[PDB]
Amino acid sequence: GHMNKDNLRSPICCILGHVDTGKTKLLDKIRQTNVQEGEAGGITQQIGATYFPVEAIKQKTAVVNKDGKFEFKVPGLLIIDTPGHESFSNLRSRGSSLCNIAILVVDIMHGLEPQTIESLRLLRERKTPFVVALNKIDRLYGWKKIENNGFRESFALQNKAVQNEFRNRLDQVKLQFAEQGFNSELFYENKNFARYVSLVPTSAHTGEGIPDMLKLIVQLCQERMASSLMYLSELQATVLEVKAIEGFGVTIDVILSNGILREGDRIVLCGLEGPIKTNIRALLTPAPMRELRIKGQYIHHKEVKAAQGVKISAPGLEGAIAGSRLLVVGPDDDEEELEEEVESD
Ligand SMILES: Nc1nc2c(ncn2[C@@H]2O[C@H](COP(=O)(O)OP(=O)(O)OP(O)(O)=S)[C@@H](O)[C@H]2O)c(=O)[nH]1
Ligand SMILES: [Mg+2]
Ligand code: NA
Repeated sequence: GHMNKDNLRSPICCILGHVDTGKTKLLDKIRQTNVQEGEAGGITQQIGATYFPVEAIKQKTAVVNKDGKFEFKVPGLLIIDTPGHESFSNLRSRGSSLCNIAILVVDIMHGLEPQTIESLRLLRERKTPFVVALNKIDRLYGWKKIENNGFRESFALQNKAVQNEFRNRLDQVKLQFAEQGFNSELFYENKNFARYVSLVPTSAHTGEGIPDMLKLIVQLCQERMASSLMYLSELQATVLEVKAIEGFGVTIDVILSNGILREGDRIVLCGLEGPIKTNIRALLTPAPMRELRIKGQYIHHKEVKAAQGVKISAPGLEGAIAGSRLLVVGPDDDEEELEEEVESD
């Protein structure tokens, strides 16, 4: 009686890939933001999270669902951005641990690179369903764009030189995946999603292929991800970062992976001075489709259902530890037991 339309969960998708492959730029094109331009050195140094309500995903896939026949079943999707720079393997591992499905970004002009291989191992270890965004197609020489088009509609319009270049680069990337033990196919040439990795060509600059990628991730959620993860179960939450925010004191940014968090909840998490026990005074999200990791305006909530990226204002968070689990003390819980439990992992 819990696997039904009244208990749906928004799943979590991680975007992984080698440095400078376009992971942040793809998310900026989806959000209609400019986070990448605001990063020092254009380098992502923190895990990001953006929530997409299913209404926005429907709109942003309309050009590859013109007849309206694709059935959306998820309520929304939380997408996690991760660093590609070699020095952030800990945050790729943390992000991957949180996700239920993933996009692996490959620059079509460079193929598989060391952090591509690292990310592929993280996904395989957790049996995470994924597709590959073969990004930067606009760098094919003579590429002719239509902004935000479906990949097939745009590829049909390309000259013979571009089609040959695309095919050569696609074949090279397929060979590299096979050398790593993965069979792969262009996503409309793929007979089986499970058997072979789907490859979806994209441009974060023109937006082409992004509708196809969004449709594919929704299909991964509804068709490949364990069905139990489409529905809410016990609370799971993880601290990402500790940030002082004007008006809200020292706050924490948290991925709520499962269950429901409520304003007023008694929470326990790891701290530098020992376990922190406190009460949520404000339970915040960014606006839809805006990054948790960028300071902005916030929406206040009495409750937030998973999965979401939230900011919590509460007394006593100064020494909160990134990576900590976060537990909610229920009526029959022993608070000291919960303390021992967050510090045990
Ligand atoms: N031509 C072209 N350039 C792109 C595309 N996607 C990203 N870029 C460019 O590549 C550079 C890196 O993009 P960025 O979004 O920072 O990658 P990233 O994967 O997030 O990088 P990081 O967090 O691992 S350091 C930027 O200059 C961006 O404009 C694309 O589709 N086409
Ligand atoms: Mg980035
Ligand atoms: Na970058």
